[PDB]
Amino acid sequence: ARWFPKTLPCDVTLDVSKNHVIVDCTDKHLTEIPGGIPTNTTNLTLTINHIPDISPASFHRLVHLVEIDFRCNCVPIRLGSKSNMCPRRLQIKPRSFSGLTYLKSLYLDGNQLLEIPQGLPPSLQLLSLEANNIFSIRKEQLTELANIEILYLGQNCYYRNPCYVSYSIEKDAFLNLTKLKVLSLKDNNVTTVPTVLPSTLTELYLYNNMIAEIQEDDFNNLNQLQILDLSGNCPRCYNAPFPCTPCKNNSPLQIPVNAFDALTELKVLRLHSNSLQHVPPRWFKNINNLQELDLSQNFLAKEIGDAKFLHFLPNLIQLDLSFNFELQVYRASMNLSQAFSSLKSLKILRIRGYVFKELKSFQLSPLHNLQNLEVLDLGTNFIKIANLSMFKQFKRLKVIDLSVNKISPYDKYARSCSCYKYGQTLDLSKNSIFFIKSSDFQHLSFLKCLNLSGNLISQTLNGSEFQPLAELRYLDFSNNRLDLLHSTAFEELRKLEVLDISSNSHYFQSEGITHMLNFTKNLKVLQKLMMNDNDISSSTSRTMESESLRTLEFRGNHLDVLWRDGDNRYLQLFKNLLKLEELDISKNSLSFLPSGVFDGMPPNLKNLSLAKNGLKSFIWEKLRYLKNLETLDLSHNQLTTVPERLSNCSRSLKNLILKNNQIRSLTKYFLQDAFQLRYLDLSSNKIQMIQKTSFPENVLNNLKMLLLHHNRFLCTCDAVWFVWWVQHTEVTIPYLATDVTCVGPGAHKGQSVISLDLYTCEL
Amino acid sequence: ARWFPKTLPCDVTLDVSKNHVIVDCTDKHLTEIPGGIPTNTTNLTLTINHIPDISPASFHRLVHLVEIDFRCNCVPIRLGSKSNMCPRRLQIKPRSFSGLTYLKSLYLDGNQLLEIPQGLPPSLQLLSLEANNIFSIRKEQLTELANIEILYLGQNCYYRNPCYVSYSIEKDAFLNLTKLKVLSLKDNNVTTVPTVLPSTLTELYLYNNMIAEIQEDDFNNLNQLQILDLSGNCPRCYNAPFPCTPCKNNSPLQIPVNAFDALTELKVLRLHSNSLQHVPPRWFKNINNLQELDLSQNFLAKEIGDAKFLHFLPNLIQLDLSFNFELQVYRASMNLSQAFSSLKSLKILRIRGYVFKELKSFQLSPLHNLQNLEVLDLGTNFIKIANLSMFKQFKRLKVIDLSVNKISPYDKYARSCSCYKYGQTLDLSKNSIFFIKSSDFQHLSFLKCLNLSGNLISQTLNGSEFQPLAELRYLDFSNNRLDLLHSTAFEELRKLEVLDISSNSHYFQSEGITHMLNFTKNLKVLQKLMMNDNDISSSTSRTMESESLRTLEFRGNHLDVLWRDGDNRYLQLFKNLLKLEELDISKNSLSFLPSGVFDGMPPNLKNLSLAKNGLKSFIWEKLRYLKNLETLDLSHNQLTTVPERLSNCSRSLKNLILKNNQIRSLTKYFLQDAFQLRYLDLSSNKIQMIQKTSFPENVLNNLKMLLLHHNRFLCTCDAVWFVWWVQHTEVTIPYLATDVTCVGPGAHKGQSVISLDLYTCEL
Ligand SMILES: CCOc1nc(C)c2nc(-c3cncc(F)c3)n(Cc3ccc(CN4C[C@@H]5C[C@H]4CN5C)cc3)c2n1
Ligand SMILES: CCOc1nc(C)c2nc(-c3cncc(F)c3)n(Cc3ccc(CN4C[C@@H]5C[C@H]4CN5C)cc3)c2n1
Repeated sequence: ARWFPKTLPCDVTLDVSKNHVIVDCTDKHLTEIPGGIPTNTTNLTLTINHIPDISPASFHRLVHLVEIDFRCNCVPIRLGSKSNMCPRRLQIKPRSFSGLTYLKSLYLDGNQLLEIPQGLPPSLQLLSLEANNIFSIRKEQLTELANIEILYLGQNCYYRNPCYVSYSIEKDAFLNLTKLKVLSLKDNNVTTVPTVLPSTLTELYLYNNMIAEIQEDDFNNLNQLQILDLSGNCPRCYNAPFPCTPCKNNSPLQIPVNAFDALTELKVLRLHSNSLQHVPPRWFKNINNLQELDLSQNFLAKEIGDAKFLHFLPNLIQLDLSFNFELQVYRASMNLSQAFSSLKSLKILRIRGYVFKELKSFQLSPLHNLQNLEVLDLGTNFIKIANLSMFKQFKRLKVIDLSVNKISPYDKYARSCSCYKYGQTLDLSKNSIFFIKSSDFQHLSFLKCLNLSGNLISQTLNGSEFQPLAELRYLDFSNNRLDLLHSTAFEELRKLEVLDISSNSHYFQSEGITHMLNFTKNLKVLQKLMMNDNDISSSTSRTMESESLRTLEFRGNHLDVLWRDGDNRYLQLFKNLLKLEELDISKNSLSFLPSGVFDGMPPNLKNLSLAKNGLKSFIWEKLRYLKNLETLDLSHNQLTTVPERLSNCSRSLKNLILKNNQIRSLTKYFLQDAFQLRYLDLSSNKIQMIQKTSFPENVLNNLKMLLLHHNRFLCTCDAVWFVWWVQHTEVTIPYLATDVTCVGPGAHKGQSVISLDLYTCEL
Repeated sequence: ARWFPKTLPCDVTLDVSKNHVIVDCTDKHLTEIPGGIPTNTTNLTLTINHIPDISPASFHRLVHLVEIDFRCNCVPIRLGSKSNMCPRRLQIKPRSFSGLTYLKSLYLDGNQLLEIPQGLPPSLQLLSLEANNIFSIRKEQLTELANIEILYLGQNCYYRNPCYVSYSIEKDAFLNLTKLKVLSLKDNNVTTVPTVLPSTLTELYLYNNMIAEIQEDDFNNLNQLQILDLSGNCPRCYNAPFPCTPCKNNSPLQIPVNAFDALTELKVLRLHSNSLQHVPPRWFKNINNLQELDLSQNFLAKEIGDAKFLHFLPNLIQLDLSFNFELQVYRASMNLSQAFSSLKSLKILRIRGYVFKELKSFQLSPLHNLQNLEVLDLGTNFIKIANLSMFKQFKRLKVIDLSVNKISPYDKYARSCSCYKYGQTLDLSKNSIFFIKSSDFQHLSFLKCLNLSGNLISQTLNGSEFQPLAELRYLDFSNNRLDLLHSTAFEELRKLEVLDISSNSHYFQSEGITHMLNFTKNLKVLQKLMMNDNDISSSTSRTMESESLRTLEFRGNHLDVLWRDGDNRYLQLFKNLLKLEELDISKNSLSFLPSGVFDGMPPNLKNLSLAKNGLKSFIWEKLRYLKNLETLDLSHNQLTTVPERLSNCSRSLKNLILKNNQIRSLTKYFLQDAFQLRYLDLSSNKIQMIQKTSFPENVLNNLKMLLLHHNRFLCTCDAVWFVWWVQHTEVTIPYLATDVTCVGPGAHKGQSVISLDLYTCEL
């Protein structure tokens, strides 16, 4: 099979057309760059680790490197897991990167470097220096980066990682980086925008700084700029869960009217959390092509009423206007201006946090003609009165989000080291609807999904509540109180395809009342039924029935009492679900499967899930009754023994998952003749030795994956074939270097199974 | 000390004036009535157990018995813990009670008896037969009870314990029990009221039966009747979490107008859950003195608007009218009749579940002159708009309960086997108040308590919100989101004495923002501060200060980080609370107390609580710094060793609590010279042997209590003095017969320490 046992503890990828060889040691706790790295590599990854420093010998022989990823090898005080200390920062020797003529990108984020490393090659196009302790930028240290294109100098001075002085940037330190395109100076205690900036900028991220004023000659040359993030300078700090220093006298970021003049190619402009009170239309005079405009967390609740500046944004695609309420004001209505009708190309419109009382009909009348409008977000407004029949006018929409309301009948780019596919959606999750009348959902026939999760509705549905929802294809009814007393529940939902009644545990917990679990017979096109976490322990109906159900999730219920000893009533509880192909009876406290349930399983079953149950002994010779099973999932159980011969058990099994089980050693003919299998998982067990007789490469040659890590191989010389095969076969076994370790004997504890070579075995 | 080692495994009580001797074997798993019971006993208790049967030899010699309690020795199928089976029911021999000439009361509940036991003495005045399988009553088996006074025949046929036939009662089976006073026929599948009943009845409990009609000659002779419970016959069954069978055609219990005619001494009348739609004033024509009237769970929402029948109840004290809503009706207002003003003596008025929308001013105008009215319950109504200033008219009240609303800016006698003390209360718990304005609480100066728990208010209080609450003495602010950024929070609450800001964990969890924990300095009369479960891990303020605080509950926070290693900042966090006398720093993840915190404790501290922390080693020689401690509480910790000499440690300790600790044996001079101690608790430990040298009776003679059960005494002959003292001293040691057992050696496993006599020790 192989004569090249490669002990390199990091993965390798080969895309010979891309001419790329990617060797990634991510989260591998190495104390040094290993030897034997191929000279063929292009991308190298050395993130969270314990590497002490760099040296010219680090990348000595590697000329074909285009990418080095050295992120966060000594995390700052508050920015990383403080179970892993470095004794001090990283140190980079002189001429530590010059020998990399083909280098193009380099990530040194989170490494407590105090100044920018020098000697980098001129071919470098990217450079990430975030979460470091560089709080001073001078021209002479940027002399070497005259060809750079991406420069991430963020998170160098802020509350998670402080430096106690404002960012200093000397005059025109960035000017002669003529190829510079992206510059992210976020979270750097910067006090002024660093003029003069290169004219070839396309993205400038100055957000979360202490910039209080903008000068008129500040964005004066950037005419190829497309993104401008000025978010969080002079923030809105009330009730902020993070340390934030507002401006003086509660002032908004002072931007002159003629500041966005030279910006003509501007496409994104984020002014989130600027304590803004007005937004002049003169800002948007020259920016013709603005697409996205963030204006959250300001004091614009009075501007949203006027909002003159929207007549200048005819190409606007997004408009975030969330969280602009005035403290201690609970408005009776939303006051959107008539200037919202000039947003011809608008698609998304989030106005959460406008806190107000009643959503009436004609308050959204400006939006009655935005033909491209799709999302209409109105969560977290504490609305109380809202006639849902007023959305017979927003039919062409795609989401009508009305979550956390009360209706009744910092750094989101911090790279630390559903219903919508079905059509129109009405999200009424987490409102205060305590019962369902059919007349409420009148005029909402077009609805293809309805989320009612979290309303805590206590109701015995008798098949009349959702009558006008004629086209409904998805219904989320989780986290409610459903009384399944009638089998005619959900009967008028004729086109329904998904039904979620999970976490409706209240009445299913009760003992003695009826639970008509055959309510699915009348649902002709239902494809998926989620009813997990319902504590279903009893059922008046002896069977479930549906000629179309294909998925059933039944996890977090009580099937041990339904399948109690001597109780043959609910043995064929699923047998009549004919098209069913994926059962998820997991976390059902099942301590043993009563012999006979497998004869009462649907015929076309394909993907079974028995995870986290408590299975003390799951018989296998009954698998033959499932002549279509492919994805048996028994992870996180308490089995002890494996089948005698997986050939004799199932003739179609291909996805066994015995993760986190209690197995101590497999059989002598385990995978004997069982060719059809294509995936297996014995991770996190107590298995000790695995011989050859049960693992013929006749079978192994086709296994796409196989996991045996975190278990208890005692790696003595009883396992010579184990050694030779595990470090000389090409069966994929992930983490073959770090987590599948050896328990013994003694001096060979903590050994790798790939680092195994017992020479004195046949001496 | 003693020469009478009494091995009786049940407690004894002696009230020589009452001439009572009470021996109670409650929950003692005895398989037979033990021998040696004193002939002096009066009351005997033999509840939940495994007694097989009775016999004339059971109470052979006991003539002075007045009470036998034989409850639930074989619980029904669903009515008891099904970890304890009887093989079959109890059996009572003939003449099993006749020899008890002085017997007066006998409780045979839950014993699966099929008919009433015969031969009982004529002196019997009480008889409890609930949860049995007697579903037939005949006169000849009641011939013997001609002097009984209390007869509890309840729970003999219902859903928890069925019998599959209606209760049969032959004609006049009860008539010639001339002394009968209380008769409870509840939960018996009774179909008709059992005429003819003895004329000396004062309490008739017929509730939770299948009685559909009342006849006019049914309560025809009972003129000394005072309580009449007809609740749950023809129930209101919608969304009922228990199996209930409604009547036919959804009819109310059919009571004729002239049915409560002979009832003249009626004082309580419960008609809860009768599906009633009208309540005629002719029912209440003759019952002049009705005090309490239950009418919950009916269909009276239209009668509450008319409620003519209230003109006939001028002595009514209580009126429950809860849960009378009509399904799928959300009323705009509450419609109380003007006939609520005729309830001159009314005190309590619960109208929960009237589900309606807005509580306006003049809707409670009938109640504006009920001078004795104290409680006014309006929870669970889903009210949305309610000006709290309209309660400047209900000042004379005592509770104004407005919980689970949405305001913004079966068998409750099933005997199975706060703010109000402070004055006026406004309960606004679990409403939808998301911020506090001072103008909301205007006109509520009279309020002596305010519950705002569960409103999830996110607010930075700067000392102006509760301005009109001038007299407030209690404030519950638990389960909210409090931002302790200012020390002037709660500053205008001048008379405040209790403050609950527990479970306000949101902003205290955040790291980096200020937490002014010295906000208590400005609170001059504050006596108690509860701030548990706040996850307080940091504090901008180095101390807490109050010249009046006497209780402080600080449990479920993070003091391990406040008292971190080398961090001497928050060592004196409490030292300035001068009058403090009870600290509750428990469940604070404290793994060790940094030496020096005891020097920073308040001087007058009296009752300290370090339970469920994680203490690995709690030093004792530092207790001397607390020269007023009396109630050290170290339960549920992980200590190992006890102090060398509790005399040298504290000179005022009297309530040590080391429950559930990890102790393996005390010292040789543990309580040496430590006379002042009066209570001790070493239950649930791993202690093995306790010698005499450390336990002198010079000290033991005064100990009011001492607990050492559920620990690991290996009861070999190394402990001769342990044996003699533990079964020959009169130091109280509870459960000295059942749970303080012996681990060895071998044949002496599971032994009692009172059943210990190793004769061959000094042979
Ligand atoms: C004196 C106080 O007067 C007052 N007045 C009015 C009208 C309020 N409305 C709310 C409210 C509550 N929850 C959701 C809401 F949208 C609003 N609060 C409380 C509040 C205020 C600010 C933040 C700050 N958060 C960080 C942000 C922005 C916001 C949510 N994002 C995470 C959280 C909570 C209000 N407080
Ligand atoms: C087609 C349904 O139409 C409808 N119409 C209206 C106006 C309702 N109001 C509520 C409601 C919800 N929660 C609290 C409430 F006071 C009312 N429900 C739901 C409901 C109804 C009955 C019960 C039965 N419970 C046993 C009892 C009595 C009640 C509480 N006690 C434990 C629980 C829940 C409503 N359902």
